[PDB]
Amino acid sequence: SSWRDHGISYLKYLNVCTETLHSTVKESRRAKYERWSKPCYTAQRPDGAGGQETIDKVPIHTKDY
Amino acid sequence: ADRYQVIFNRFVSAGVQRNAVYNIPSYEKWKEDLADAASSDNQKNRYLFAN
Amino acid sequence: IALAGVGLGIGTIFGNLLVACARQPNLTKMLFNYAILGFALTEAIGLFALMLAFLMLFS
Amino acid sequence: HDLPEGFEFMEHKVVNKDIHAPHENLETLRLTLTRQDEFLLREEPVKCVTVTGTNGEYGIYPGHAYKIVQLNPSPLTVEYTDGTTKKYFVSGGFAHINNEGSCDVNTVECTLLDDLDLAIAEKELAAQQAALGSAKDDKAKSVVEIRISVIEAVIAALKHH
Repeated sequence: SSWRDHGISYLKYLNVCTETLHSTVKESRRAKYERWSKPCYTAQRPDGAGGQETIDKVPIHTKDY
Repeated sequence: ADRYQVIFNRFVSAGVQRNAVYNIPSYEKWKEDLADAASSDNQKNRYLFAN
Repeated sequence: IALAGVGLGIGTIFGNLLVACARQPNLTKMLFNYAILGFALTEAIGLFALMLAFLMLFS
Repeated sequence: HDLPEGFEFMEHKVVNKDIHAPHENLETLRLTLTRQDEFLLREEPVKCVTVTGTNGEYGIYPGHAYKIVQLNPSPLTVEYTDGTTKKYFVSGGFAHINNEGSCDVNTVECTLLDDLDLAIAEKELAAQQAALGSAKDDKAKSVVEIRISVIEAVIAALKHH
């Protein structure tokens, strides 16, 4: 609805909906579904010293969308 | 970008793992092909889908 | 005045014909034949009104 | 060195009906309900399927015209020829309806309405509404409102039956 005007993409809209839908599932069944909506990904470039420089071009958490 | 390609491994069986490719043309080239599949007899199988 | 509802009816047929040809480009032949059929049927009514007008004009 | 395309290994392709062909009277719709590259139902013959797209609700029966529908967070109903109703809830996705008698409903998430809890759904609505009050900026408010819409749809879906 109003999220398109703010630049939010459709894919981010779906991730938010899926997390919310998994939120409503019973506590007994939440474990199965919640494993499909738990961010565990990052974007890293190897630094000059041999470290991990995290790219902040795309958000990972629905809170920070 | 003209295209985005994904090069992954397809698990045919327990002992067979081939290399598979998903080529994804960007919006402009896709909608142009989708427009030709709709109007023209070419790409029959995609005629109904495109329209 | 009856022709007002005839000519407009013909325009309605062709207006829909263009849309149909746009959303089914590879079916243009059958639609065109049906469009002609509808035009002739409406034209029949137009001729009926025209015949009455001529009867009341030349007699 | 040519590489196979990943669709060559898939042996269940989509059959399209040539436009210049005779019609068939079909009493079964072959449904394929899918979640995250997993089919909950596969080529299942059903009587009808009800889906909520952005414009409104569609009741798809066999022979429905070719159409693509952008779903919204909502319930989805499947009624079998036997007379049995199965209700899922989807958070989004697309539904492709083919005039050949098939309906492939691909969803990001598709959960049976039984699994969802109304007590959890209700209290989440209260929390998110409070979160919307404390939302920092316009973007944050929009995201929170996305959650509320899904929650209210879930709450309303369960209150219906």
